[PDB]
Amino acid sequence: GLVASNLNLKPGECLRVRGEVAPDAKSFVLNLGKDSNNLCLHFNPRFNAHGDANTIVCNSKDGGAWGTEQREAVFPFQPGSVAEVCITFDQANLTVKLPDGYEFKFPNRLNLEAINYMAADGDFKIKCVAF
Amino acid sequence: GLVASNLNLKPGECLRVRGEVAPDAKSFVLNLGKDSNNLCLHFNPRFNAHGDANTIVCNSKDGGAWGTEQREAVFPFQPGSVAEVCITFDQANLTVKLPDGYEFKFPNRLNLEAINYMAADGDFKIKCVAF
Ligand SMILES: CO[C@@H]1O[C@H](COS(=O)(=O)O)[C@@H](O)[C@H](O[C@@H]2O[C@H](CO)[C@H](O)[C@H](O)[C@H]2O)[C@H]1NC(C)=O
Ligand SMILES: CO[C@@H]1O[C@H](COS(=O)(=O)O)[C@@H](O)[C@H](O[C@@H]2O[C@H](CO)[C@H](O)[C@H](O)[C@H]2O)[C@H]1NC(C)=O
Repeated sequence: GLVASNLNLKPGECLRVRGEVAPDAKSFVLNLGKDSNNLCLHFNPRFNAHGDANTIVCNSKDGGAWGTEQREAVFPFQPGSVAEVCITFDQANLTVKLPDGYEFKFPNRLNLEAINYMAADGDFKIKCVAF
Repeated sequence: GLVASNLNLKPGECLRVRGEVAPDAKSFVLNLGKDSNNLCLHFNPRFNAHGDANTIVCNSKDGGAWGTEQREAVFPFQPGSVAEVCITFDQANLTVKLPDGYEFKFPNRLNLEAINYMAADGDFKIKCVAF
């Protein structure tokens, strides 16, 4: 899927991503960080993948190494609909805001100066990105 | 500037880009093609740069080699302002359209199946990209 680099997204600046969730979607991924080996956020809604169903999986990747996975109890995505996610960070957490009012936090484990890299993958057709 | 890859923009599909032209803008660049060495369009408004004044320069790049520059009289860009373009291509031309109705056309020299790559450079900050 789409890969964007040189984002230079600073603490407090908002990255917005709107896409279409495939009607038979199994999974999609938004990766954010410095590059493919250094992700401050791996955001992975799983509809029906890796033994999971309707679960948001989050993790980090630091110098190629996956961190400790975290999951949310809520799943505000529907196959066959448009979804928007808005991401920002401070030194402590990433804050991910989702459609139906939902907002959660994921610990900032890498302390990058900026989010420079985003990559999308899976069953999510990106329609627009706002920086 | 922002670099985006795995665009899979087909003929007819519209790439919409909105960005901020720096207040002291000397020139800016939007590159489109397969990758950084294979550009079906290098779109380069020069406010005052390389000996040009308020002239758009367009070119292609094929296997790392610049083609022949096309230039225009019409120059609807202003420093320190927001610029919106809509880009598309077909068999014949690339087209760059501005909201007010200006259309720039540049011949399609590479004849690629899709635009997969976009890059901004110079005094232009991309704020929003849509497909
Ligand atoms: C060691 O197996 C790993 O288990 C994780 C826990 O979930 S479970 O369903 O297996 O019990 C899996 O999520 C994990 O899958 C990987 O998870 C990372 C993010 O943590 C990312 O989504 C990868 O794409 C995904 O494969 C699984 N195996 C690994 C580490 O690949
Ligand atoms: C062959 O040198 C090139 O001269 C062009 C002007 O020629 S002139 O006869 O009108 O004076 C310059 O446009 C050109 O600048 C380069 O142009 C490409 C697109 O064709 C791109 O914009 C580069 O960023 C720009 O440097 C110049 N070539 C150079 C400087 O190598």
